[PDB]
Amino acid sequence: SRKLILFIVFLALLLDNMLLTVVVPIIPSYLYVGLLFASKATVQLITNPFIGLLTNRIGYPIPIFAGFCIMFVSTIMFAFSSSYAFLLIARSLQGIGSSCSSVAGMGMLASVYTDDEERGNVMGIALGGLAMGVLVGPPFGSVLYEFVGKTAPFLVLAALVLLDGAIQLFVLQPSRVQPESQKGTPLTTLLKDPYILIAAGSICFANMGIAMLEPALPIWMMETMCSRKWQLGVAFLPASISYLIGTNIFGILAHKMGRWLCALLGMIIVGVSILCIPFAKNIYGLIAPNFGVGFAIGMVDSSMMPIMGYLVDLRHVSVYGSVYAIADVAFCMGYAIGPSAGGAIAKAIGFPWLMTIIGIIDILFAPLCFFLRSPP
Ligand SMILES: NCCc1ccc(O)c(O)c1
Repeated sequence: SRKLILFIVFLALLLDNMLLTVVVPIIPSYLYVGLLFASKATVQLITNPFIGLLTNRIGYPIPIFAGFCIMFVSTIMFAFSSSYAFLLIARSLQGIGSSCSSVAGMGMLASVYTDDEERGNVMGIALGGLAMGVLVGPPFGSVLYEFVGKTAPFLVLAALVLLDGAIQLFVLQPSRVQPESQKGTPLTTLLKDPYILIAAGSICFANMGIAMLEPALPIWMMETMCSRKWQLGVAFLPASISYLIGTNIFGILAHKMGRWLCALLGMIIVGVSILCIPFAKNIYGLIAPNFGVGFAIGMVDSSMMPIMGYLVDLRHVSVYGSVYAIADVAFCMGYAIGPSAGGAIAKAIGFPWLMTIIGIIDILFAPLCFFLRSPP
């Protein structure tokens, strides 16, 4: 009965991304900024290598329970605060707790589900938690902020975090410190690998595309089409639905089509969709490209996590904390400098030129995935 561990990392990923998206609508209205948004991803980027090394010394359960303790503290602090410095502290602590949760949970999943096919099948479900969290965050925050009050969403999130922590105490039971049997191959050796670098680069560019697309699209919309506020929110919904669908189906479907081919087609499709986005004239023209973008990115992610796990087992020692720290660093890098660089480029040159450059880069990087195919 290892489904409980899958349930733990599903809930930790779900609740963490629920808090990530509930806070974004509330903070600007309550306060009145770029540093605060990027503080979570920057701090999480820095602590990823240290969590990767710490799991090899003491194991996964203590870092996981510690992640819940940091997330619980961050949630209560957000609800009770009202100052900018405390907001920075809380978001930075979430960045630390999210790093712990992501790295330790992914390593524990890779260490519990050792089979190659089952690993991808369960990582699809686990990555579905992120998509569900981003899907249900904003409406949850909106309703509890509308009716009950400002602190109600945070208090309900804290209650769910307490429930999650109690389940963790019952199942994980972080009572003693247990070191891993073998050393894990230091980060310097792994960063010299060209195949790990190719997989990380594909993840980084695919996610950096959407990282720039998401905040830069409403500004172009409100000037080109003069769209209503409700449309600005419901226009990106196809991407979030298609991400869930594609992640959950391609977790199983990528092993038969071939992980390299699924990643290659994902990069090609996301590049073509990003290239066609500037040609749209209204929301109905934007429905299809966003669906394509979400589908392709789900393809890339659900094909590229188990490939990272496979690469460490194929030519290095089977210890997953450091390599999944590398993968998390790849994700955070796109989400840290994404919005600011995107805004700078879209101010220097047009939004269509930014979209064209992103699409061209993705299409040109796409053939690099050919080297990821297995020798036999
Ligand atoms: N790696 C997750 C990429 C992603 C998918 C859907 C989203 O809505 C989003 O903001 C980000």
